Amino acid sequence: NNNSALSNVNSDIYFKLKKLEKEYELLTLQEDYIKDEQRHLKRELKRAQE
Amino acid sequence: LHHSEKKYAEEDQVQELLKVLNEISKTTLTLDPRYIWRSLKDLSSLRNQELLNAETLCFTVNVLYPDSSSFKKNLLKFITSNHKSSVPGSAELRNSYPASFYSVNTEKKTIEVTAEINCFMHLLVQLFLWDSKELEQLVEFNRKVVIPNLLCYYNLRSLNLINAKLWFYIYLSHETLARSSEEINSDNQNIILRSTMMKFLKIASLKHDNETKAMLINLILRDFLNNGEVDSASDFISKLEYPHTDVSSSLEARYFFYLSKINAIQLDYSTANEYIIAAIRKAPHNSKSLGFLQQSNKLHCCIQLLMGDIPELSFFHQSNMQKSLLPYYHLTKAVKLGDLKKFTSTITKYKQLLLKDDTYQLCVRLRSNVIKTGIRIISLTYKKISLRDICLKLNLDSEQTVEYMVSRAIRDGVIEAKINHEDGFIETTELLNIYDSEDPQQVFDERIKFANQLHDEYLVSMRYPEDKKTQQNEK
Amino acid sequence: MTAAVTSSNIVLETHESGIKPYFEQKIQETELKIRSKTENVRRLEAQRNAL
Amino acid sequence: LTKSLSIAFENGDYAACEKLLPPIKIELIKNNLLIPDLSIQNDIYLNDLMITKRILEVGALASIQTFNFDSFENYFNQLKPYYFSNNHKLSESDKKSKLISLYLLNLLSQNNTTKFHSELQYLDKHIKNLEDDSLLSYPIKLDRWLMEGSYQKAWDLLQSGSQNISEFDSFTDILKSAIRDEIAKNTELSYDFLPLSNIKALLFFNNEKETEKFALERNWPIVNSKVYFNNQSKEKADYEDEMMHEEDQKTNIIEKAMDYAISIEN
Amino acid sequence: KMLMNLHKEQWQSGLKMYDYEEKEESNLAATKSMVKIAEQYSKRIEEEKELTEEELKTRYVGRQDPKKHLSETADETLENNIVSVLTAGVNSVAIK
Amino acid sequence: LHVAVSDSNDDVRRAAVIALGFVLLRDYTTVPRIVQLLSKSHNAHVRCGTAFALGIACAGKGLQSAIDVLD
Amino acid sequence: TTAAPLLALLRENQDSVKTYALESINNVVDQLWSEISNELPDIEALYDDDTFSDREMAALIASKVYYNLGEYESAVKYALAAKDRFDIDEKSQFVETIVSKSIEMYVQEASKQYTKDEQFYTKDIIDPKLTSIFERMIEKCLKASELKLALGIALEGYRLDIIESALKSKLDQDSTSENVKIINYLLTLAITTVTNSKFRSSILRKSFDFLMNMPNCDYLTLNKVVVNLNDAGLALQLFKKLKEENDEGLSAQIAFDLVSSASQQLLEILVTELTAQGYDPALL
Repeated sequence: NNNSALSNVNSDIYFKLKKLEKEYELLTLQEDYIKDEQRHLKRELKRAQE
Repeated sequence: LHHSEKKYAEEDQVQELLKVLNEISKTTLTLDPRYIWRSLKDLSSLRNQELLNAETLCFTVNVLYPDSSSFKKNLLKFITSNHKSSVPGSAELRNSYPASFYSVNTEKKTIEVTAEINCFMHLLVQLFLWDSKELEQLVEFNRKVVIPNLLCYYNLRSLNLINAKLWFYIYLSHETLARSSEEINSDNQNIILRSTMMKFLKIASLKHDNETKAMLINLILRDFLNNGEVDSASDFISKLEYPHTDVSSSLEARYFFYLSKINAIQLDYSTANEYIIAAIRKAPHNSKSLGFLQQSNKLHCCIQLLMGDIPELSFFHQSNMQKSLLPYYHLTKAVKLGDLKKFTSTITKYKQLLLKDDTYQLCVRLRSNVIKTGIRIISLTYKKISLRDICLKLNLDSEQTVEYMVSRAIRDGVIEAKINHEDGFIETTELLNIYDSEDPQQVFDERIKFANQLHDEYLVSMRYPEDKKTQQNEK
Repeated sequence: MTAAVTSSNIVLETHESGIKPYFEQKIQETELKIRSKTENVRRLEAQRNAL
Repeated sequence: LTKSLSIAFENGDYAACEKLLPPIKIELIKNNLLIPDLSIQNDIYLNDLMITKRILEVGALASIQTFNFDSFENYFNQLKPYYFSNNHKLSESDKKSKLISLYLLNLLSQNNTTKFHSELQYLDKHIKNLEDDSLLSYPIKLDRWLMEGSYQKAWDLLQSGSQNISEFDSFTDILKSAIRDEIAKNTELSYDFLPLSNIKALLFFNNEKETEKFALERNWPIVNSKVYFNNQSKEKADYEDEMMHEEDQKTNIIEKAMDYAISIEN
Repeated sequence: KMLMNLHKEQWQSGLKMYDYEEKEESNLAATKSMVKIAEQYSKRIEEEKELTEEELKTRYVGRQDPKKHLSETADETLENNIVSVLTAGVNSVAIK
Repeated sequence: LHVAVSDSNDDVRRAAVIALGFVLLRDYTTVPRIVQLLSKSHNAHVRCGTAFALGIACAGKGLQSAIDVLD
Repeated sequence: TTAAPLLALLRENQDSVKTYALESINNVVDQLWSEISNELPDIEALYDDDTFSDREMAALIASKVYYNLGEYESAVKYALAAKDRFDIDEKSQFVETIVSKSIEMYVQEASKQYTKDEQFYTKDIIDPKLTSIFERMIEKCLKASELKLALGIALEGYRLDIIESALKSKLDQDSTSENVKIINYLLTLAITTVTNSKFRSSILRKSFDFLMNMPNCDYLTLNKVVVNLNDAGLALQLFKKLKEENDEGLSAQIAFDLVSSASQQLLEILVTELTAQGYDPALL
């Protein structure tokens, strides 16, 4: 346009997005786990009440 | 004089413009510009209406224009031309100001800023017409433009939200024109109207905006319902894409109304009950909403009579709806007391009133339901009663005539009896006491499924406002 | 630089650039998904923080 | 060629219509291209419209008269948008009023009552007082009597319905049968037994030997001049238990209680 | 493993249903008691809506919490009765 | 993560928390969010190891979220 | 205008009227889509039949109808069952929906077939059509300018030969600073996205030869490829090039860097091999 090599950096955005959404799969890892952690603490709640 | 008044409308708008504008060029924040846009419309109606009618043309000169000033002049020209204090240096508030685009920066080269401002401007046109109460030529002209404008460009998340209201105005004006007066043209534009919205729903699926999709479905559904095409509406709703994600409670009220109504004539009354009972409560309860609310109340009772159940006499009495709920009360009473002669006089007498609210086609079907109530009473009151006595009571023609009524009725389980042909009577089979039966378990399980639904429904929604509110900064 | 007199990109990269949100359609459908995941992973964190 | 179909109907040779119709079908595409199928209407198009329409209407009656219900269904569908678009100035015919009467009978005779009410809603605003109900009374009144459950008033309208012939006898004869099956289903619930004589009067026959034959085929044994309605009912029911989907739909005790505990425990 | 084990019918003690007199007792008590803590729950939320949370809880019986205690009883009697229904439905069908 | 919560021995829990930092040497940005949970909990051995996990991982130049959890 | 004739016309008997039903159906189907979704078997019947030559057109109708439905998956089989008259819609950016869906599919198949044998597009194991669409989808990126949009598509499709043909389109010295960067970005991606052992090793080593070919390059990029794979063979060859570009400052800068970066195993093997070859005792 007025500043060229606007078709190398357009594709760097794309490249970065495929990385980042894998690191929000690291929050979907965590999501199963916070279900199995509260599950465990509900168990140890039983054991403390006992 | 005039100039003073124009500067004030422009100034008032600038504020409104800023609010939605600052957010959307940060990055889209979809929900928040939507809530502001609702408030914005209300303040703009008063602004436009008073302090002359040439303010819209002015507001245009203040922002950037490629062809925006030109388009707006033609609209104004129609309602008698305006261009006084509407040209740069007297409708120009910029002159090195950065919110309204720096003047140096505007002259100097390329990159557009036309997008959001163009879209916003269109909304103002719609509202401008609607306040005037002139549709005709101006509407047709405006209609043609804005449709190829939205599709020239490819919409943003925010830009979707503005057309979700824009379409509502194009839809509605055309419905009023079509219902004014019948022409060859009236038939032509109906075709165009359906085509554009239905394609635009395809696009809007992929852009991820629920609010555009939700409005479109309502409009499209209203269209089948008007023109009596049951057949077109049944396909639309079975090839679902309705969102429950991001809507208003306005939108759920419209949707649930159209669904109930459509289902009624096609002989399903049970799910329609769910839909219309649902619609009333979701709708905002107010005195400016009285039109939509009044239409729902009329439908709901009519739908109760179709089942063979009876809505309250208490209902028609304590309302402040009494004037309009004048026909329904007699329609219910006629069915409740099961006299067929009363029912015939009623539907004749209120024929004009009902036709408007278009429950008239349903009133014809209720004549079945009359008979049903009238034989229900007889069976309950006398357990064992000869068909002879039923003829005396309800003025049936013969023994046979009533025999056939019952015979058909008990297949559907309405009267819940069995006929004794040889002894000449009807012997009723209801006797209760199902605390010996295993019946309570199914009943109870349906109640426990409602209670389980309420359990899922709280759990998801509760934390959700909390998580956003914790994320945002606080002391 | 800004205007609308002069069309962006000197009108040669608006239809050879509209084959590009389809490359990116896969990631933005999935981005939408992610926004409900974020809400959920603190949702159940609150329950276990109280617990 | 095109014009031959039009004069062939007037002859009264209605199979001659159908054997002539294939060339006219290729030539009917040419007719469709002249109109834009009414997305604009003009006065050039108004002459042409009469041509396109005339071919469909005479095929439509001709098909009913050779008892080709299928072919009729397709015709009606083509025709319907042509009356539907535009302010009237050639949007009706002498033939139309009769045509809608015939389609409404076809739905009733197949017992698709669901589509009978939908279709009437859409139909309403073309026949309200503009063609009015003048012939349309015949499937409409029949309908009023079937909803009420007066199988008696319903039978009489059919019986008097044979004096006036337009061509409705191809669907009256089918509707005579439709009634019997409806009555036959309802009387199973009512009683276990009706003497042979009481069966004839209810289920509408003119021979006592037909009444007995119908019963045998329908799976009621007449033994000692008493029908046993219960037979078929037991056999239908036995069949549902024979096929298996079956354990979950009814739901076991064990299954209800397992569902509670797992809802909680997520 | 030697410590963890128990009897030869401890691993075969869910088929051992209870006498139903005792189960009726369990049904009757839980419903009655909850009426009285519910009454207690009504009094608590009539006020408690001015400022300072602890004060309000000291004033209108928000300590000695009935809100917590009503939930607890309900849940407790709720998990029991799912298994009792489960037990009966198994033993009736399984044996005969 | 599984070893840490579900193992009923305190010593076992610790060794698992500390380990995380070795794996996540490459990307140390997300680690204070994994352990936010583990610092909330009040077991001596788990907390003692939450502290270390973060130390190994977020070395080099500081991380504002890491600093905050440790406080 | 209304879908009711178009329904009636397929059911009408004569070959010409059946061909006519197709042509009407496809022109207006974003008004009229709902009704012909129900009457789909007649459309599948015509596809089957080799007694029409508008068989292609009938598979084409089926792809539009499915798109409007929301059932995009079957759309691709039927869009590709028509073959031609798909180009019409490949340059249309309102129905590039099925054009794009085919590619998303390709990625999924490729990750399976990459363990069977490295080449699986060049052997036929997968549909020829799915392969043809991919390589024209790449063509569009190269109309728009630059190889980078395409590089990213192919990495995901486990097409190794495509990556090579693209990188050589930028070796000819257009401008060396850009040419190194265009490699630099692709390395940083390959380490973090593909974690599959074979594919990741290929991209680094393939990159190493391209980088060598220009005599002017960052040697910072070259050192990263060596260190990540920790091979002595890359390390030796790196010094053979530096042996024909030898001078005291340049050749020491990379050796001093290399020891810092690389592991103790690379260094131990590397010194012996340079001595057996012949080198200065100062470098060593």
